[PDB]
Amino acid sequence: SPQKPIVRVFLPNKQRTVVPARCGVTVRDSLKKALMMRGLIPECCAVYRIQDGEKKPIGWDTDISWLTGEELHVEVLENV
Repeated sequence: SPQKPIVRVFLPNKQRTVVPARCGVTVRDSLKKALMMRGLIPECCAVYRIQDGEKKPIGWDTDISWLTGEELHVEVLENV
């Protein structure tokens, strides 16, 4: 059976996407599709992985297979 794990991200405005945890792909490329298919852009966003009530800001050049199957968050770089 084709076993391909996914990653549960949360896009701006309480959106959510799951993208296959590509080993050899940055969260940039992976979530790029996620945002780009949603009319959004990763450039004005950041990735986090929430542990025990704690936010771990991830790099877009970080590989998404690191965060395989974890719930990540994509928040808007909007200083308001």
